[PDB]
Amino acid sequence: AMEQLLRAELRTATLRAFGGPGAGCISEGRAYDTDAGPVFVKVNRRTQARQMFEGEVASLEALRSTGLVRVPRPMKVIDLPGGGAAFVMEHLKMKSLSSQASKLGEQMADLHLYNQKGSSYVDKFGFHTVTCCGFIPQVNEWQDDWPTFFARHRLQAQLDLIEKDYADREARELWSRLQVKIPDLFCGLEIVPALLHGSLWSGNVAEDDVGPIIYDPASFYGHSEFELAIALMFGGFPRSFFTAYHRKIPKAPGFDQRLLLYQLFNYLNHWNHFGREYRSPSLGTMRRLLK
Amino acid sequence: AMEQLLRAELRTATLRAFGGPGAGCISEGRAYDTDAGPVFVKVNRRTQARQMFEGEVASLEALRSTGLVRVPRPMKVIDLPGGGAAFVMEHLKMKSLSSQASKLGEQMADLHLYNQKGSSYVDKFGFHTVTCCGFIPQVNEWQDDWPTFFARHRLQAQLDLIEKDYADREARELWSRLQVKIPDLFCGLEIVPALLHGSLWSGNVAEDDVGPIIYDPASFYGHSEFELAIALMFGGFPRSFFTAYHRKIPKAPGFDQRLLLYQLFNYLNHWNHFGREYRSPSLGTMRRLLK
Ligand SMILES: Nc1ncnc2c1ncn2[C@@H]1O[C@H](COP(=O)(O)OP(=O)(O)OP(=O)(O)O)[C@@H](O)[C@H]1O
Ligand SMILES: Nc1ncnc2c1ncn2[C@@H]1O[C@H](COP(=O)(O)OP(=O)(O)OP(=O)(O)O)[C@@H](O)[C@H]1O
Repeated sequence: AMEQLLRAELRTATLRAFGGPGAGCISEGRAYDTDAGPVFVKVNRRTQARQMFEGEVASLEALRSTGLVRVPRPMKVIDLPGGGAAFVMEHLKMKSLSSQASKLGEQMADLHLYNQKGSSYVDKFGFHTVTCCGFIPQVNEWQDDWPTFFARHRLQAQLDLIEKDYADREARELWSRLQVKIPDLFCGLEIVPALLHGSLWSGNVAEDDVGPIIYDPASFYGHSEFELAIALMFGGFPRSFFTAYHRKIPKAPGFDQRLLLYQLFNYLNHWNHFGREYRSPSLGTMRRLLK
Repeated sequence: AMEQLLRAELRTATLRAFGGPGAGCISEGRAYDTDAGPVFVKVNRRTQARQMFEGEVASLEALRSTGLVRVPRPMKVIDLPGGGAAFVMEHLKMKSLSSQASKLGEQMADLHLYNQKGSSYVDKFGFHTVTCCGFIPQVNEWQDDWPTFFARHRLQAQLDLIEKDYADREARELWSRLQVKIPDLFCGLEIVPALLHGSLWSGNVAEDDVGPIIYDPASFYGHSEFELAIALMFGGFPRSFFTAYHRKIPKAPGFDQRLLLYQLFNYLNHWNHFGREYRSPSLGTMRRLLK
């Protein structure tokens, strides 16, 4: 029984489920009332659910250490009898991001500038632990060169999965041509490692009366522009978010061309997750980059 | 635009959102206070939103006609400018199902027995109209044989979608073998059509002070055992629910094997809805049935 396990693991006499079931695609979310305070619990039954949640915990702690963004405090990861795991975190009363969008834009810009301007400086792209893009674990092996890191551990990792799962000849051939072209989009620019949320789409951000809230991160040190790809692609972010952000971090030359590259990664990732519906966007984006 | 459209279609001067729900994975749900009374509104912007909501309306009315379960009254389906539709229904003050679990078990058993012992004469499996499992429309063409109906219009329909979107050969190979096994799983039993809620997972049931409440159905006449499958797999039902249910409808021979078969449909349905993470549960269940 989940409720009995939750009572034992959280050492609480009271456990009352409140609200409607969480609108999660990855996991099932339920909010519980506890003596210490309200909590939110995500349940995933896959075998490696603990690894995925531990990467999410590591991401939340890295974001919390900056003190620049409001994210739920992770509390406990519990191995579930019968496989899988549960992830307990602080419950946050949340509403859709609108009035606090401009505040979030400033916080995200500060987050991306945090590493280069701090006391101890991460001079490589990657992460100390594995984080998951959706259900797919990602290699975060440290790399000195961002185009190298993005091509190997993001684009190639996704395209290898596509070849294994779908053996799509068109993706194989287009990647062969586009792979050599990637350095052209980054020449003459200084790329600094920046701590990223990792999946900053509208579904992973919210607000309360104090301000904006972000959650469900898959963090790593990367190009700050990659973070915006999620945000622009799937909509849901007010214009003031991007306006406030780019006042502190203006669009570097070649922003729109790199945006195609970063949108490509998410199309491939959605192809591996959801199937042939994302084949045409993935291939079309590669063709536009080669045109 | 929605609030102004809602005021016009409901002919209410006042429309005050309470509870700040934002609830639902398939659709966006919000509770509004109106001159006539409080209402709950589900919004879906996909092209087939009207068909999906109309199947829900037909399902709610079929359950309400029995008088055996308390279900929200459907009110209006509104076509939205810009695509999609809104579904307005009676608002119900609801809390998570706990004390009323055993009561729901008796009501669900009575609901399933209504066709057999009531003035109901449906001697075939199916439904008079299309109902949707999530976003997926389902064929409910009447069939004399339940294993034929379930294999053709439920299992095969989902696997056809998986084949188109993922071209999963392992799913194809296991399904071809499971097709031969399906008639053996029914032990020569005569299956009686039973009116089903259709999606009785814990997130679709609740309670008030009067008793249990169920909602969001995708109804059809099928095997009564199929109803419990979703209820078991994703948890949330107290043990007293199943105890009260099976006091009125004991487990027929082969219950545990058919449960795997009915849980397979929900894993496939979650694969088509949420993606490849549900491939391993779907394939593992098929392998377990073939062992
Ligand atoms: N700490 C929290 N407190 C309250 N509600 C939360 C909390 N974390 C998440 N939620 C709710 O649960 C929903 C889903 O959360 P989350 O994005 O972490 O789930 P997921 O299934 O892991 O991911 P995804 O939905 O992005 O595929 C959020 O949109 C929000 O409504
Ligand atoms: N008639 C109602 N009155 C009040 N609240 C309701 C009503 N119907 C639904 N709700 C609330 O909205 C939540 C979601 O409702 P529902 O399950 O119908 O949404 P859906 O998005 O179509 O489906 P799902 O969440 O299963 O994917 C419920 O858990 C409940 O909290």
